[PDB]
Amino acid sequence: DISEPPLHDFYCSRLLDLVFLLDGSSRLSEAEFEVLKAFVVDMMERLRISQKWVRVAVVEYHDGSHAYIGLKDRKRPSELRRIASQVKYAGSQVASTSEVLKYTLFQIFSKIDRPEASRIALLLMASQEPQRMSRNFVRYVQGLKKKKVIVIPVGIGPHANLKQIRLIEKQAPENKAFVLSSVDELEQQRDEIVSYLCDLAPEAPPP
Amino acid sequence: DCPPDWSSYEGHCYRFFKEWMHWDDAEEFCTEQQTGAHLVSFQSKEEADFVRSLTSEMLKGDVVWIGLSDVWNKCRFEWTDGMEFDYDDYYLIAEYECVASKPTNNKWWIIPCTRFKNFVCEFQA
Amino acid sequence: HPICEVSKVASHLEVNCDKRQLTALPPDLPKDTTILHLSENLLYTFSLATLMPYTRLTQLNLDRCELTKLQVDGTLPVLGTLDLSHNQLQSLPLLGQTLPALTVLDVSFNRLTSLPLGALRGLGELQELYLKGNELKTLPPGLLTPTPKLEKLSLANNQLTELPAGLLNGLENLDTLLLQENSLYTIPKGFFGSHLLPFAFLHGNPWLCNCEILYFRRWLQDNAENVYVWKQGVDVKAMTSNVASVQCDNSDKFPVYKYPGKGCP
Amino acid sequence: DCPSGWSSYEGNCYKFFQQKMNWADAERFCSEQAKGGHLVSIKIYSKEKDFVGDLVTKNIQSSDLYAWIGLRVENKEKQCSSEWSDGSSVSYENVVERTVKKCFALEKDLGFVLWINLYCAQKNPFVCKSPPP
Repeated sequence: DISEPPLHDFYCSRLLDLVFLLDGSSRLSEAEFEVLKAFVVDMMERLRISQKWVRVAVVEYHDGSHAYIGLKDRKRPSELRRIASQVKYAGSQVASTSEVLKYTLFQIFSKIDRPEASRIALLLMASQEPQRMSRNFVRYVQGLKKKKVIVIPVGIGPHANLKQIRLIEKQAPENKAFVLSSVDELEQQRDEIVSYLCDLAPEAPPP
Repeated sequence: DCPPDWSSYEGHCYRFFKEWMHWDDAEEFCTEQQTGAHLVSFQSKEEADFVRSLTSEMLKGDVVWIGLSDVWNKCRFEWTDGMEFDYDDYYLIAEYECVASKPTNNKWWIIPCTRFKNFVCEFQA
Repeated sequence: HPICEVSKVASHLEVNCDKRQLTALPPDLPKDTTILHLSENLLYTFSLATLMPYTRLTQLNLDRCELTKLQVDGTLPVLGTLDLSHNQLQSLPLLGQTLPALTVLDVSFNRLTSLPLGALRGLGELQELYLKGNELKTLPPGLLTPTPKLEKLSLANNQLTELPAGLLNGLENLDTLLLQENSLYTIPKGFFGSHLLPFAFLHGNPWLCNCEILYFRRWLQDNAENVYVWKQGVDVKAMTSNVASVQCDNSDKFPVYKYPGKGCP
Repeated sequence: DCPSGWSSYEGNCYKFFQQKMNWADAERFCSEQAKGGHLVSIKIYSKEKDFVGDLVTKNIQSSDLYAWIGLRVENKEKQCSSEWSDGSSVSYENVVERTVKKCFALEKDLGFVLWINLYCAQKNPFVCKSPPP
């Protein structure tokens, strides 16, 4: 069977749809973008990934949103984790968060067909879109809230949009934030984030 | 006293552009067009009359981007019941709009900055 | 089960039969089947009714099966999702009568030449309609009527040449409209309504920038942040705002939104 | 606590009135409605947002899109940009009256939770808030 065993003692076995949103602006060097992807693979490594447990998704964003992994893709964890590591560096002048959320609100979560499971959009931010693009930012985070989608922003660097990070965290309880200084601090904090994410999801009614 | 394609008035150099873009892009442009320039800034009626001429090339009814931007967030709000708050919690809570002049009758219109329009640039050397 | 794989989780019973080169519906399928995967099989023919013994079937997947005819008789009351993509249907099966709960209809990449009046007549809850990669040239006026709660519409990659002026009429929840890569030359006056299309794909079309393309010129200047570009990539599906993508005389040349309109009133 | 016909939340009396008036006429209406009466004030981050939200949404029931709230632009000008993009201070302005959006109401979409500024002249229903009588 596709199967594949758990790599670590921490193997999140819950009902959850986690969307990885990767900041794709030149605010991160080609080299740091790696550290980041590694973080996502790292995170993935610690989740029981299958349509009937933890469902991953991977979108890298600058002007538009690029999805290398869809929630419904039935593929082997090793594979999804492979695609994960191959997300092409973009480094755009501007990477819009309002956009990736719009994309996340209207595209990734337009249908909440797996209601029994928690929905989380991990928003890894390392830049700050121009104020002329945030006109609908709150509409989205609230809309995503209407859909029971928790938003957990992770700011990386002196360039991260702290204003938006703090608002998201204020929009709802569950919406916690992780402000960091550099892509390095990520694997150092991996466990806290993932333990926080996993614990925000329900257990299987059986087991 | 103004480079070609442009014009002159009261010691200023105005110029109309039929290029389409949102307020922020119009300003940007206007600046890059000639050091020390921004979007037209109507300081007097008779001034709004001359810019009215550099127009002619656009449909009647249309408007052009001008010196004023984000005119609702720059505001100071208040609750009829006195309830105080912290402006920080109010993130872009008002509509993001800019002002545009309509030559036809030179009446200003506060509309969404996002929209793409033409604009006039001015500056003084 | 001797043929298909079953798995119970939450309110759903998922049974996989895909990639099994089945020619007919396997026998003795779990009675409480919630979703059915008959994807990637041989089923050159299938009969809806043959599923009635399954009252709890919300999602049936027949995608990729060389389907030339769909048996629309009998009746499934809890089915909302139907995937008939990647098959060889010559005409759109009238699901109005047997499929009521149906919310998402997918028959993209089939060989549809046109669509009948009352095509969707009977499809009330429907919210997503995908008709990409078919041969359609023009659509039936007042088509999406029975489908007023419609959210996504993909008429992408087809052969459309005209668009029913009042096509998006009465739609108050349309967030995604896909019309990229076709043979359209102009939009009908007031074709977008006073709606608010978050996403609209119009690239890959031969627009004719004359005097009728101004209603579309304005709109393009009024919603430049709603003009998106669709693009696949073996391992990357993207959507990017780019009003400059829409342009009379495709390729990369003169954006419609820039069309001067000289010589026009 | 609260007078018949009003819902209460946090030691306060709230009420949605299906009577379309301009932002101005609504505040006065609220004022004369109860001692300390005013258009509802919403603490940006609190169950109150939701409260006033359900309070309307589950009753305004209509074709209406807005509900007047107590917040309003307090500046006297028509627009709040004191200077032009060139620094020159704004003196001679010529704004089209019905374009000045200086009053705030609750948007229908999403559940009457998000705020928006409109042309105060606009006749929309509203929500009053007042302390327990």
